[PDB]
Amino acid sequence: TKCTLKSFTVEKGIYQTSNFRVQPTESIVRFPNITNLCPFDEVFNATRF
Amino acid sequence: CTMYICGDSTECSNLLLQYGSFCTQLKRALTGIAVEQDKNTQEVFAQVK
Repeated sequence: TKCTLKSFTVEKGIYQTSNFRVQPTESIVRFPNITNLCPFDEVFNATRF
Repeated sequence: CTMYICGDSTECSNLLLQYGSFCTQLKRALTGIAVEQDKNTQEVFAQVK
C-alpha cells in the first residue's frame, strides 16, 4: 500500500493495490496423432524445379 | 490495465509501464467515481440520525 501510494505514512482507509491471480500448474500440448514426415523435403533434393 | 490491456503477458506488461502513468490515472479516476456513488446515496437517504 505504501508502495503504490508512494509514501511512508498511509492514511486510514481501504486502498486498491493489485490483483490476486493464480498460476498454471503444468503445460499441455495437444496435437493430432498424425506425424507423417512431410514430402516437401524431397523438393530440396530435386534439381530441375 | 494489467489484465485488460495485456492478456497477463510479461512481454506486454513491460511495454505498458513504458507508457508511464496512463493507468494510475484511470484507476484513480474510477476510484473517485466509486467512492462518489457511495457518497451520493448518503445525502439522499442518510438524513436522519
